Amino acid sequence: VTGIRIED
Amino acid sequence: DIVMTQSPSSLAMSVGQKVTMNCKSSQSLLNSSNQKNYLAWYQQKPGQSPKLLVYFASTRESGVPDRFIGSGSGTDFTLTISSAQAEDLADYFCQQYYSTPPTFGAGTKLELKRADAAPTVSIFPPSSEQLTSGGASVVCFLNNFYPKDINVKWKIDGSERQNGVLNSWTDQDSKDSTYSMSSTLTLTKDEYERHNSYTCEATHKTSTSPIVKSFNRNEC
Amino acid sequence: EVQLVESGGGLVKPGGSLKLSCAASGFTFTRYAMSWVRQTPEKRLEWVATISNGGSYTYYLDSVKGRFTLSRDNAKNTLYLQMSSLRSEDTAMYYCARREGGQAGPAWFVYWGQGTLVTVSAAKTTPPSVYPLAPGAQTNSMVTLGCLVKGYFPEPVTVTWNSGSLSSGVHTFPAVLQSDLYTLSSSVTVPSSTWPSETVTCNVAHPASSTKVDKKIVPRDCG
Ligand SMILES: *[C@H]1O[C@H](CO[C@]2(C(=O)O)C[C@H](O)[C@@H](NC(C)=O)[C@H]([C@H](O)[C@H](O)CO)O2)[C@H](O)[C@H](O[C@@H]2O[C@H](CO)[C@H](O)[C@H](O[C@]3(C(=O)O)C[C@H](O)[C@@H](NC(C)=O)[C@H]([C@H](O)[C@H](O)CO)O3)[C@H]2O)[C@H]1NC(C)=O
Repeated sequence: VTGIRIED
Repeated sequence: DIVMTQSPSSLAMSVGQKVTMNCKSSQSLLNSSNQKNYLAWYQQKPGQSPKLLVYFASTRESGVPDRFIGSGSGTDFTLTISSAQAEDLADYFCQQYYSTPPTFGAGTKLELKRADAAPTVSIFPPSSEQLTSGGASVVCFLNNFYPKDINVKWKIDGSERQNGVLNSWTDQDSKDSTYSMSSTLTLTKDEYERHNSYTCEATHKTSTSPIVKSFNRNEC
Repeated sequence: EVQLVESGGGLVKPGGSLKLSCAASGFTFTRYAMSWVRQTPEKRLEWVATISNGGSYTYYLDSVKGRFTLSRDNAKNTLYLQMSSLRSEDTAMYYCARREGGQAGPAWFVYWGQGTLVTVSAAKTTPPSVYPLAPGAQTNSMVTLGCLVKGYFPEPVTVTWNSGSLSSGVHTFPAVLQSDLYTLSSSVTVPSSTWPSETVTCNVAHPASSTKVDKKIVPRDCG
């Protein structure tokens, strides 16, 4: 992911 | 950094009339993988926080009135208010979330439409009490005019002066929908005594001839 | 019942430090990304920073990079915005908001807070100078008087005419910033038969310096 703001 | 352009800055409306707002971005907010535009609309009443109206260009948030319509694609987007109401008199912003950072537009004020009124121009010379402190503020009041677009000017001894001029605009009056603007020319006491003719003038759509108010420093 | 409470905003000098807190309720704080968006005195909405739900990845506005540090506390459901090296371009209303959309990229904000006001200024508390505005013939049936409230910090100043007796035909123009100080004007229009025979007094009160000046409007002596 590039630009993630919600981790799994 | 995407640039959002909102048109127009102010919007004169009548209660119940269809209202259209434009918003343009310097980039395409269209994601070709999900065919969805990345543009949101916010409403902001004075003294309150921005309230989301429509995201994804056309998808309306829960609770938002059905009269608000989101439309557009690519770089051009539109917010439409069918049968506009007096509760909808507010600021409207559009925001792109395609790219980082999130950018908003300058905003579009929704104002009430009323009949044109010419400004009531008054000019006031510096008070002697301010002159004793070595200052001199020349105030020009332009009251009860509409539309909001006015071109006031300060001229000293026949020459337009831009330095040391501050303007203040009131909100649209809630009883007559007019506007009032104050213009103050601030200059030192020694700077005020150098010149003799002070003139405040403005141009408005109500009068093809500019409204003029002057006074001589040695006349009353 | 999602709720966002901002605090910590206050008056600060340029270069000073300030930290804004944001308490969140009514929803699961760990499931959403939180953001700060500021609105300038010119009513411009400006995004500041965005933090992921776990705090691992933080995104900041470019103008603010290196000075603002975003920190999240998922144990107390509180968002923290550290602000250092504050500039006179940072004075704005700072809004706490809950990001929407998917895991990646920016998104719209449904829920906003009431916002903290942050004022960056080097001006000390200064009382206003209150000046009477008198016209330079009774041409019209109405006469317009005014009142200049100049050089005061901080805001606000209460301006009334005859202690509220003059309400109709009163225009109080918003304050403007001149040389790190504020200046507003107030105009009142009265019938020509009343003034100068009857008394029109401009009442100004600045609570920050605890100053109250009642200014009588006197026609301009020329002799
Ligand atoms: C992948 O793209 C992201 C941005 O994604 C977005 C956007 O908002 O631009 C989001 C949406 O998914 C997209 N929208 C769609 C698909 O509809 C949208 C769009 O596709 C286009 O990109 C729009 O132009 O894209 C980033 O570009 C990622 O690259 C990162 O870029 C930043 C600079 O902005 C950093 O330089 C970062 O580099 C690091 C590093 O390790 O060197 C990464 C660190 O995590 C980063 N911290 C962050 C970002 O929190 C750090 C910084 O220096 C900070 O100062 C440290 O706090 O630097 C880089 O990865 C991009 N990924 C790649 C590799 O292209």
